[PDB]
Amino acid sequence: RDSDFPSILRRVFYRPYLQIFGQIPQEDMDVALMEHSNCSSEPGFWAHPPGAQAGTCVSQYANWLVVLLLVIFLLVANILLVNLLIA
Amino acid sequence: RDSDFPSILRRVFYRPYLQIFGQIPQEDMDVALMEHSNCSSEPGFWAHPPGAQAGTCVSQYANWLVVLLLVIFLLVANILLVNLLIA
Repeated sequence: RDSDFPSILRRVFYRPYLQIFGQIPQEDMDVALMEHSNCSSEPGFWAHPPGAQAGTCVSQYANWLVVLLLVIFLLVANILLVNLLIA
Repeated sequence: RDSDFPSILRRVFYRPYLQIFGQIPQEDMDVALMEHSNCSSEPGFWAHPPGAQAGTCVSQYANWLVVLLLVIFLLVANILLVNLLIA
């Protein structure tokens, strides 16, 4: 719900980039590690990340999909691309 | 003692997978880093992990074996398999 252009760019480029180097902020992405709260009037369920620049609260509709995307991204980036560069 | 199917799957696949990328939650596996407590009526000794999805409390019967398995897993996965893929 931050929806701020610098914040959006941060979460879109900087954080995924840092994940390539072992900086994985599970608390800011996984709903199982956050506190459920009714932050937003919009329908649905929401959770409150503790991170400063992680958004005030994030939707938890399909969070297993976010975790799956994190798994695939870690695989590809950390292992496949880096080893391909080494080769 | 969570013994919940999503939680079991999490601890069986997601956490070991993330350990490949430097996310090693020693506090949730090593009993030396946890607080001893009599959570469960079942006989034995138990400790209380601080993790949210680490189980309410874990047995500490042979925890040196858990640490040894962690050592072997780190070795194999992080070093041997990744370097084999590079080769």
